[PDB]
Amino acid sequence: DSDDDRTKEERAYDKAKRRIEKRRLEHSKNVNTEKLRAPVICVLGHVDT
Amino acid sequence: PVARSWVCRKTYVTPRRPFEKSRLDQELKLIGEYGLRNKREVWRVKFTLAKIRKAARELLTLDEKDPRRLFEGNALLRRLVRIGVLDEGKMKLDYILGLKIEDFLERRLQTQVFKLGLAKSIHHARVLIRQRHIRVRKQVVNIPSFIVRLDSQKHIDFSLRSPYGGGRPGRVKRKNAKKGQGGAG
Amino acid sequence: EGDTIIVPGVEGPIVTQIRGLLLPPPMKELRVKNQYEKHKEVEAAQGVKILGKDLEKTLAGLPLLVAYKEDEIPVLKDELIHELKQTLNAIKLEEKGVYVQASTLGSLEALLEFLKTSEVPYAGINIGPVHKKDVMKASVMLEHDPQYAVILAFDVRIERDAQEMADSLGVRIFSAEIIYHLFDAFTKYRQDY
Amino acid sequence: GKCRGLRTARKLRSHRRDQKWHDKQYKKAHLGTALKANPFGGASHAKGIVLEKVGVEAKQPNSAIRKCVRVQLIKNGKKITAFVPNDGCLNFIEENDEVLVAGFGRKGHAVGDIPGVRFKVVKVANVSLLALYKGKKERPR
Amino acid sequence: TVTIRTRKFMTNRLLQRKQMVIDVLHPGKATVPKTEIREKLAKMYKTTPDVIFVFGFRTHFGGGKTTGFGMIYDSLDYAKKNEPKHRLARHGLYEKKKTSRKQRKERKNRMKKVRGTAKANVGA
Amino acid sequence: HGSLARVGKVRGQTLKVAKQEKKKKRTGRAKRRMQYNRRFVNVVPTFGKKKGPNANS
RNA sequence: GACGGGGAAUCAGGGUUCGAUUCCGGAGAGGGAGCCUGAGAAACGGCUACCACAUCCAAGGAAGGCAGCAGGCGCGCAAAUUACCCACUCCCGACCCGGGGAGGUAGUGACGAAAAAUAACAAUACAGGACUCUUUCGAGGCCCUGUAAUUGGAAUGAGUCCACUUUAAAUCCUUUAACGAGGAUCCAUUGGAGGGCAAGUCUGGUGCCAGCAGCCGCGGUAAUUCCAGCUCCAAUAGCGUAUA
Ligand SMILES: [Mg+2]
Repeated sequence: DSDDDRTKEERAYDKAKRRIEKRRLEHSKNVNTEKLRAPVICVLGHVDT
Repeated sequence: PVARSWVCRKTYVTPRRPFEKSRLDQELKLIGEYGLRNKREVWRVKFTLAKIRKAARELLTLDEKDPRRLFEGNALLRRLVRIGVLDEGKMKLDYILGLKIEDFLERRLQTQVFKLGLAKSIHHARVLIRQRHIRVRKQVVNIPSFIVRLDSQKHIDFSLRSPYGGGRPGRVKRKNAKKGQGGAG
Repeated sequence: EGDTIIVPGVEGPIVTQIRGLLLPPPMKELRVKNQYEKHKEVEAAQGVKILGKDLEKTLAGLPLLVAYKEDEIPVLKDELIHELKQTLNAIKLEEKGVYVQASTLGSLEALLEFLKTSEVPYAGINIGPVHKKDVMKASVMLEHDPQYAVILAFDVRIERDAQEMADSLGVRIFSAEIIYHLFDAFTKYRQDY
Repeated sequence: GKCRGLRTARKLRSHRRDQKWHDKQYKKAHLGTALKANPFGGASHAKGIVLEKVGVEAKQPNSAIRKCVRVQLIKNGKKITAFVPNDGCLNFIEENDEVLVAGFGRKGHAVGDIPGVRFKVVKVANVSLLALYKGKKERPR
Repeated sequence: TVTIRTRKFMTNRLLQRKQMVIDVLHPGKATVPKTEIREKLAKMYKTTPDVIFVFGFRTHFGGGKTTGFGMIYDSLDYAKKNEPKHRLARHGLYEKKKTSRKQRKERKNRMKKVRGTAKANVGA
Repeated sequence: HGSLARVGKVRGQTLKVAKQEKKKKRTGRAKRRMQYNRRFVNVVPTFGKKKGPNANS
């Protein structure tokens, strides 16, 4: 038959990469719009301020 | 101060001449005749035969009518009778040194499987042992370098789990049966 | 703690394993000496410290990834290498010059930018205390144009044996915790030379 | 043996000690001056970084130049000259870069047509020259 | 089928239990669980099935024999007096504390760090 | 010619021929079987001197 | 470049080298010095001052010695988990019941040691060995030996993965399910091919250049030694190199 590539190690990581992509995208699907994280405060200024 | 073994030894020796014609021809003849894998096996058989010959020579150089000479000599003769490389006619200490690598090589389990008629070739005997088909005194053996004793020769038969001697058929039989069921509908 | 992490560095990405989560007290900051706590799990929006075993080289300001799977072969980080190939503002030009040393990455970046605007190449970018090896590489650079045969150490203390092997043969170390005082000492030595 | 007497063993032992001392290999292996003059300090391998790449010719019968490299050792700062082993490997080695240098195989002596040099480079920048030769691994940069 | 031949039987009046070695002969089957061999020792040695404790089962090469230990006490509470507690935890007659060693060691050191009544309250 | 201090001229001027696909070689125990067969089984008696296993003259 | 011994490697007979290292005895806890308690200590996970080094501080003072178990830096050619348990072997205490980084368990682990997969069988394909005959043509091939990418069913193992077993809790071994191969791609490397020393006067490129070579030596526009393809030789999950 002819379904995958000529080797096996080349196609071994593709299933893992697409599983990582789908589990990332699902992690962007069910999100919470209430009780969020904390913002980041960024303090800037000049010398001797 | 951990409690371990820390006891090991090397069972084979390497000759000082790596490239000679007659030596390589002799080990190649032995390996191809008796179906062995590499020269480490015949090197280890040479090593244990040299150890037995050295022990017999050390007993022969000690004087006659001494209890240690008789004890270790009769122990060595009873042991080598139990292996089967000697008979009761040649039950003598000086007859130990007239042995050969051939006599130690006939007592291999692979040679006995090929010789009795379980297998068709010596390599087929080796791969038949490797797939767990040969048992002796109700215990399966998966290794070809098994030394059978003289009393253990008549117990050689096929296993109760191998399909060759009666049991569950293997992977290709059930797959071909399922293929026949699929073809028949 | 039971995970495999990847952090980018000087020689591409370096894969390591996490060891401890050192957290400062909430009343205090990260710049405290020898007073932290150990945790198994850390919650989001927190400033934590990661401990590793063999990383030694890390370009900060870059993402990291955590894999729950078995990462048996580095092919999974092709997108990280692709991200590293773009936005390289701090190009690590490795030439033959002054062996410079600093305690932090930002101090090292500021010092190499000062050498860049001072039009002097730099050789070594080691981070940490000054040892015998850095002074020895300065002694190597004491041949083949010995002008750049000094060790620039900022906000760090040197070892005593390094000082002894330094002044046994004449290697100058301008160790100063004040960066503009270090600049003035360096340009004074340059003018004297 | 010459002095063969039943109560003569100290004379034989002392004479054997003196004649064993008056040797070459035993005198080299049991005096500290050889190891003090040894650049490696009695070790198989040593590290170092590259000063420059130079070139030296062969002896009278063989006509070629052999491209060694000048590396000083890290243990004690001895400046030695090490021969870059195989063909085209001078591109892989760079100035001011760490190398791993071992001997060439004659217990600290020159081998064949190369003059005076007795060391060879095995690894550069903690990657082997064999991997850079056979196309099995690429050097970092 | 599977059949049992006990080996190396002895009694122990010093500790009110019976030592023997049980070899399990199961041609064609897998390794027997300890509960079912406890029921076999119950129906063989005419005692209650909750007093017998079995352990140490080791299979042989080829899968025809499995030898191991097994103990029969005269009564249940006589077994509860003289036995390791982890075997009773295996057989569900005992419960143990689930506290790790580092937490206990840290609590002991923090109790050592203070004196008085506050020792019993600093460690929760 | 170009220069003499250039390195790897022969390696940099070698006509790069890729390897061709061949059947895999038997290894382990069967290679000893084939060597024993080809050296001691199908040999013909020969006079004079014995040629080598690669004497393609 | 000395802790000592029981011992290790090689070894005809004699010897040579090593022994920091699990058992025995001795010495020290940065290095000298002094001491309380106690049966037993000049104890350092006890104390007191010196110097080397070093921590915190409101600057008045206060607190220490991983050549213990993990871990980090330096030094380097060179050496691992900032894990689980007192279940096993014993030890201390008022003692069946508490404690033990003494230990045991697993992880890392090509220092090293033992066993052992990467194939076997059957039929036409094509070269011959055994048997008288056809001097030479060719035939029983009923008895074979081999191998060329012809084919066929029979096999089991790595691995995935219910259970059972082990164990203080696990992991691994063994048992056992359901799946798991014909270019069985589920594809074996490391060196070498002038002599020593087993194995091409094969084919192309450079032309005392690049380089090979432990030693003789090979390279000068026909290289049995350089650089590449094919074939072949050596040992085989192992092989090459540098040092004592
Ligand atoms: Mg300011």
